[PDB]
Amino acid sequence: FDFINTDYKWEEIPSPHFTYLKDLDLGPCIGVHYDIRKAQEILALKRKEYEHSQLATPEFLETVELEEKVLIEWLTVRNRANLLLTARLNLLQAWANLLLVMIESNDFKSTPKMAFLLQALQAILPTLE
Amino acid sequence: NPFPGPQECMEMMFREFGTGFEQSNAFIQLLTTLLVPPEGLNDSVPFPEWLGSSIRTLGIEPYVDFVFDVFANRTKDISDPSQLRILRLSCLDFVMVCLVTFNEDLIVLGHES
Amino acid sequence: IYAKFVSQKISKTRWRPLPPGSLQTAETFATGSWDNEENYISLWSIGDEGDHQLLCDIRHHGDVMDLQFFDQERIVAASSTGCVTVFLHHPNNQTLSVNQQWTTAHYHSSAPCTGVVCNNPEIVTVGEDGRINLFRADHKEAVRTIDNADSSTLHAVTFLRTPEILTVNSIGQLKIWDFRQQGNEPSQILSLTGDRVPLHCVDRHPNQQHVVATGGQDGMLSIWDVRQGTMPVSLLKAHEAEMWEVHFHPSNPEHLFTCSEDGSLWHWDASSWLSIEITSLLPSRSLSVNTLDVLGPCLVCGTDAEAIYVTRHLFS
Repeated sequence: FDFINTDYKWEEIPSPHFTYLKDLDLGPCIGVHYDIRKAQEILALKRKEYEHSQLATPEFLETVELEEKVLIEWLTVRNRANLLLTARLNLLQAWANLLLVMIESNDFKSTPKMAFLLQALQAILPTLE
Repeated sequence: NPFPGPQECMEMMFREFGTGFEQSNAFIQLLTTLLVPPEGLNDSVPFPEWLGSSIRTLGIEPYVDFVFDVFANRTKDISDPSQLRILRLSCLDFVMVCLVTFNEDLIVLGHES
Repeated sequence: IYAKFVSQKISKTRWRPLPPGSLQTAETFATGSWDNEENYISLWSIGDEGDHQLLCDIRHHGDVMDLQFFDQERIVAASSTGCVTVFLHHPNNQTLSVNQQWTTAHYHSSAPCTGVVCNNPEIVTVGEDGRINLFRADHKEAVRTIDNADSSTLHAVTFLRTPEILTVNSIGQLKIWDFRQQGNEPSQILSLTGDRVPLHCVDRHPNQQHVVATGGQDGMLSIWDVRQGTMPVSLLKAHEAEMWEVHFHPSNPEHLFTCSEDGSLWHWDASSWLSIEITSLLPSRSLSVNTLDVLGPCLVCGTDAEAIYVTRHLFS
């Protein structure tokens, strides 16, 4: 029972500034699976429109490029985090089912198993907290 | 002429003496003490009638105006509650010393007869 | 429109410029305070009565006499001490630092810096010493100083087309200068004759480099065309006390905004000033409105009631 750990902060994610492309959401991207092409096409159309606007297109191109290179890794990290979360959920459900089946079907005395009961209580206390 | 016109230098000096609490309270106490007549606490208002006659000033009004402006606006920059209480007490004492030195029956009888 | 109370008298409010090609409207603004033992430069964001978030702040020594954004992250402030400072915002950890400063920009002993304008990399300042400075980012000394440029107090400045600028003073004169000039006299003086009413603010029309608006001690709005002789093209009765700021709307300059010591902020709608309907936007109980900024549909202003008023929906 060492797979439950919140120190990694799989739920929390550091959000960069994203001064540009901030309005580009993941609506058409989304079974949690955010497609990268749905946002790639949108950001490409936006870059084309900005270039057609003819307002400092050469200089600010690298900004959009690095923003896209950060957004792709952001999407991949979100997908990996969702996968890890669902895997942890399945593992916790399996462990809970195993523990229930063990506790229910147990004819052995309870005074000797009181030690394991207290250990399980101590282990779940921080998990619940 | 503290070494720029006088109307500007006076307000600059007043604002300079407004930063903080110690100097402000000390100036308020000094003004309160100066407003007391030499005979102690009725005529001969305790200040020269020609105070500020040379320059185009309203006399002793600027002082009370600045005191009221401070007490009304700059009471939020005092974190220490004790300092704020002391400043408010000094301002109230100044206001009381200014009010108690006003003749009521004299002015009434004047406007009457 | 709504108010937020912020516990300090606000002398200056400016919107952070939007990133090139942004479709968003302004959401972050800077303030400067005055008349406290501890004054501050503060950055605020508006969330989507509003919800405001203080991003960061920094102590500013002296009253904040003027404030402008130089770029997205750099804010230039003018102090009553005569110091001109470039503050740098660090968005990663929401801190403010001092990037560079010119502690003797204005002096007599100390002389307030009364006005600053920015055209990155240039910064132009004026002060009560009648000195006019051109500073450049990362240059330690002024590019040029016009010492004893004006014998009256300089109250504000604007660029015309750099390195040409225009200043306004305490006897109602507009003076045009160039930092390449010889001597300490202006190339051109404009003024209204009769009463020499002090001018406290000036703004250049965003599209017509020859046109400026000014605000006076008498609350009046003047429009000037520097090619059209020495008197204003328009003189319009307005506020009941000093006009402290005047701004043409940056993208639709048929709209212009003014604020006053009398506690009002006016939206003037000429939709031309050469090249009129007026709405007063704040409530009747306001103390001096010292400052305003407008960008797109967003207006921010600061008052001596320790209040900031915002609308993000001027036109809707």
